[PDB]
Amino acid sequence: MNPLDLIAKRAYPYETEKRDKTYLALNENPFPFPEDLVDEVFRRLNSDALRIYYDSPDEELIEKILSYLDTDFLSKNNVSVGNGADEIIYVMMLMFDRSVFFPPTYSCYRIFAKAVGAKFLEVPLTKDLRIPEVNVGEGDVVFIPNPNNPTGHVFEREEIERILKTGAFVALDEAYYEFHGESYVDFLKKYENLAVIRTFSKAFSLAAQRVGYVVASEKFIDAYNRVRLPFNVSYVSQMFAKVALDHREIFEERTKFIVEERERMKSALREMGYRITDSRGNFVFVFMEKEEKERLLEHLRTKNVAVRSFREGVRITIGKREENDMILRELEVF
Amino acid sequence: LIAKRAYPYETEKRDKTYLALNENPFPFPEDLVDEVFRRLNSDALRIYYDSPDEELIEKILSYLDTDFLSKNNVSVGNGADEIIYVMMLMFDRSVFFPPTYSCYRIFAKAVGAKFLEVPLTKDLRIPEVNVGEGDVVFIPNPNNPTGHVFEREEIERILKTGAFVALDEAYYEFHGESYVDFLKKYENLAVIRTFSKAFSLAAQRVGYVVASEKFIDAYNRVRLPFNVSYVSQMFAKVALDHREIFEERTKFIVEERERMKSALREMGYRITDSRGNFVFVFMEKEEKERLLEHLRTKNVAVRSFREGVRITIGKREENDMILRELEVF
Ligand SMILES: Cc1ncc(COP(=O)(O)O)c(CNC(COP(=O)(O)O)Cc2c[nH]cn2)c1O
Ligand SMILES: Cc1ncc(COP(=O)(O)O)c(CN[C@@H](COP(=O)(O)O)Cc2c[nH]cn2)c1O
Repeated sequence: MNPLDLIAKRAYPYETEKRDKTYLALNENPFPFPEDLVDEVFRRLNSDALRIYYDSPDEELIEKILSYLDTDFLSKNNVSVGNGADEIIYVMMLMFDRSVFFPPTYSCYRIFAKAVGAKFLEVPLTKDLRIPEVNVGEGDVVFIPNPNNPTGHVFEREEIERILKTGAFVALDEAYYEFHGESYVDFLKKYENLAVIRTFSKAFSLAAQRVGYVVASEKFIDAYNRVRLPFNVSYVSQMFAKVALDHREIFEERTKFIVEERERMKSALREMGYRITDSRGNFVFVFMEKEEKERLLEHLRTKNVAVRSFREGVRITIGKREENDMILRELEVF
Repeated sequence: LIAKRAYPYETEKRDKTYLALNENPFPFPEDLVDEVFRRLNSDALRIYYDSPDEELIEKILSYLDTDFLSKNNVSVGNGADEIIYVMMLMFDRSVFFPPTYSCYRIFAKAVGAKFLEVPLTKDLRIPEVNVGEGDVVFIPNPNNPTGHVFEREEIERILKTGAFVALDEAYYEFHGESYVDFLKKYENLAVIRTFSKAFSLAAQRVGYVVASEKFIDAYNRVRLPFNVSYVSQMFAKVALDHREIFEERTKFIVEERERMKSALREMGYRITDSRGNFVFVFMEKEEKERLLEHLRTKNVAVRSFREGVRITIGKREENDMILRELEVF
């Protein structure tokens, strides 16, 4: 009884979001999952398959993932899935002795670390958003989203490479890979102490279905597979990811619109005089002085607009054109 | 090094007639499947959807049909498995009694949780043990893989101990009696249920928990925020809105179970008094190996355990061939 309250008080309280009319605070894709693809999924659905325990990493889903990665060195043994990239990170924290990340970073790193009671360390990035000096080695997992959350800034190659050389296991969280070009998947050829985490959540408009995947060494994937829940991804969720990848041209078009919308907003913000990051994610970040930031949030709240607030300022997710314009119009006049 | 305490993952090719995973024998209804996609909002697939959704809690509550539980007493997991997995991250030590669910050992090792396996007595009764606050005791009732039911007294004794009881009612629909009413006295209890067996929804991963508000609150802070997909929650909701179609299937399942139980006894086999959706046949290992091979020859798969085989109830035909097979054996 008493120790359970001790469990609480150690982790952040569970809360749910109350979405405003124009929600741009969770990096969700602006467009719904394509309706004809939902119908495709409905049609490929074998009602008899619902009653069975369905191989979470589906054999054909791995194939599609491989296909998508389009490398010449990967095999099914280098890939696995997660109930969202969230679970991959979560279980990864169960696997290593200590988790290491650098704020500003994906806020769930801290939450999940405290949730599972894992030992972790937060070393802040330089004022230049560069990876600080740190003492890590085999035993630690270093979580590096890249593009970074919520800055969306892209780290330099020697930066990851440095951590990589320390023998520490790097978990390159490529949650925003799709909205940026590069990917360190190829690095899997030189380093074994690395894992690339992806999701269907941002570019495939499937955040509600929870599908993440990991590309890494056979030894890691095997380890991961022994630690994760056996059936972590539903038959229907996998079906959504497979259909999704069968029509990637569709989402390539949406991603292009998102990026073209990101740069448009980034340009407009500079013109207005705001300090912003060189975000390669599906969002933009604005540096603001607390007091002027708070003033901006109150104004936006008055207009049913929700963005993500941060110590450094605000993170704005890219939405539909009329939402992006709205953000610009309210920022202009303020 | 990335050691793993040697315990791989894999699912060999399921034989044609698969009776080894306590899976419902019937497909999810075609029309409920239709209803699910009917209520499917495409715009909601792109957002992060409250896993324990509000309507899902209302439905569950309604299905539990009690006079005290409120929304605060219920939560959900990505399969009953996830609820077990997270609970093991919440307590100092996990205690369970073999023969018991094989995944308790697996998830504990996997989650690095301290655990103690104390075998049930020779009469399948909860053994005497030193447990109290800090400890969490997993008791499936009906038990897996025997299907036998533990007496209320048994559960209560562990409860008085002050240790937390994780009452695993994965097979409840086939038994008919829950100890969820115990939440009126003990706060150190959680009942766990699933949609995988009685609702032919094993593939969609939806489990749920009924416990004290303090426990629900701590559980909700340790689990993944969005552990149950939007569509999975829809599937559970429609299943509950048509709960009578599954009670019919379940009635059939139990008939079949009792029918096989009489025939096996008659044939001379020693069995447990299973109240789940399967039977348990005791077999002296060597001969068991014989059956397994034989069945392997007929494309038939059952589950093998140290004391025998657990055969899941399938369609009337599958059951018939099973009785016939055990007969000619
Ligand atoms: C007693 C018990 N508790 C929980 C579960 C989980 O059900 P879900 O996660 O689908 O909601 C189960 C399910 N049992 C099996 C078979 O068990 P065994 O043959 O390993 O002893 C199905 C299963 C689930 N995860 C792996 N296998 C049970 O029985
Ligand atoms: C860096 C990073 N990694 C993983 C994920 C999630 O992947 P999945 O959806 O497959 O689990 C995210 C997503 N970011 C979210 C917004 O973060 P914020 O609360 O700090 O603004 C969405 C989210 C998902 N769970 C909680 N929040 C990510 O950015």
